[PDB]
Amino acid sequence: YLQPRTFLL
Amino acid sequence: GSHSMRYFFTSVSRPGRGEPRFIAVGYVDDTQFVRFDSDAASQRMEPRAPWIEQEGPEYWDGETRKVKAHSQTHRVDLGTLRGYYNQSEAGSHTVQRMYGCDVGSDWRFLRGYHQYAYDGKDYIALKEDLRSWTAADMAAQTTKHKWEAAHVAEQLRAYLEGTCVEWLRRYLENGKETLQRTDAPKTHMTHHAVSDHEATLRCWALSFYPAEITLTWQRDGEDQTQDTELVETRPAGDGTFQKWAAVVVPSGQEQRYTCHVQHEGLPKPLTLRW
Amino acid sequence: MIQRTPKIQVYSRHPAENGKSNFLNCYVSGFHPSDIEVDLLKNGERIEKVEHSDLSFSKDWSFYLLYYTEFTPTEKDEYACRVNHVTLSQPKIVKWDRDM
Repeated sequence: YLQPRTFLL
Repeated sequence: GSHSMRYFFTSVSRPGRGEPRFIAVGYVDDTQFVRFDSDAASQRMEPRAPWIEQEGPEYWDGETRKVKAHSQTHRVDLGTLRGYYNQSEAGSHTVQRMYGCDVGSDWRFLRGYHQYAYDGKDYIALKEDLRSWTAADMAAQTTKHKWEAAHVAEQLRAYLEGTCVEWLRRYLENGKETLQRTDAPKTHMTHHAVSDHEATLRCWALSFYPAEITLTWQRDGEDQTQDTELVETRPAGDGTFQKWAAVVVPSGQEQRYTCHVQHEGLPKPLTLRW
Repeated sequence: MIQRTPKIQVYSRHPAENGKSNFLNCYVSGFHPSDIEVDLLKNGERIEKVEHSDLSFSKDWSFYLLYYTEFTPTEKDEYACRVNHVTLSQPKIVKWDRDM
């Protein structure tokens, strides 16, 4: 189950 | 034993030949269960293990939505990193991301991971405390600064300690026949003359799961660490693993040597003789 | 930029027995970057129907892939894995040995 939020470098 | 869920993401810039490649794979322990490939027809998260195929359409729809959002983030990240390192748009670059969680034999949180590499080198890593960031250069310090300002570590921690562990438990239960199985090594020994004054003894471990194993040769009960050829544990391609260890035995000394096999599936370690 | 040379192992899924169906594997590991060319060879000629695993990587960020094909070993047929990568001056050919 993937992380529901992503964060830009 | 202990267990893990891990996701592995590879993003490769292809300056001439179109959009960046994005590959995602998910593992429980040593078993792949999902993939996404930006270049494939489906544009879906796809099953790669029988036990996950039974997850319904809400699961697959949600994993597809999230893997595409991941893909888009990585597409921007390749541009950001180029900027940070003042690199031209000429070269191909690689961004890799890995995240996931370890549980102990009790299936309770042991450790979390969330970390990146750029062109094969550590870029930024969430430290074991899951509160702070390891950045080795000014590029990564820039990422670190933005992520400390937006409280990213707190959001990652809640996933790594909560969601990740909950879903790993669900997978271990739903995939019990695959994931909670122990396949003890099938062992054999071969003998092969190399000259008239020496021979190779090769100790084999085949068809084992999980991959973790210790295969060692002793001479008169002394570990032969420095004098053993040991191949890297390798996939058979049926979900099991293989390994061998070999020693060069001078004439008449075969009986001095013992092969020792340790694996989760061996109630007792094996000692094998020629 | 970082460039790491592939380790190569060529081996069968099952212990080889002449005239018994099996899988020929070429496992490539420890390489960077991920661009790599792998062929399975039968008596020096490229096998057409070769599959591979989905690209993954180890703790140290090095890539690994399994290339595989159905085969039935015989006494005389020779198999090999041929690998090219930016780290290699020439294609590397690793011969299959049924006891390695």
